[PDB]
Amino acid sequence: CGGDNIEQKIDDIDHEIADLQAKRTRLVQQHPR
Amino acid sequence: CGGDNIEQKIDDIDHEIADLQAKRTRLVQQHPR
Repeated sequence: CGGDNIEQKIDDIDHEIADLQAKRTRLVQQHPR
Repeated sequence: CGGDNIEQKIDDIDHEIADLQAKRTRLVQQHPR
């Protein structure tokens, strides 16, 4: 009773998991040292 | 300037970047195939 209904919910997260990781890097570029 | 004022802001994100990644994996465990 769950083909990919879950795979869809995660795909959403995957978009959020990356958004954050991108915010950390950019901030690092501001202070690499 | 700032020293680590940025490093602190990111550390916060790092906690959020992981929170999401954890939600995706756990969900995967629910549907590995």
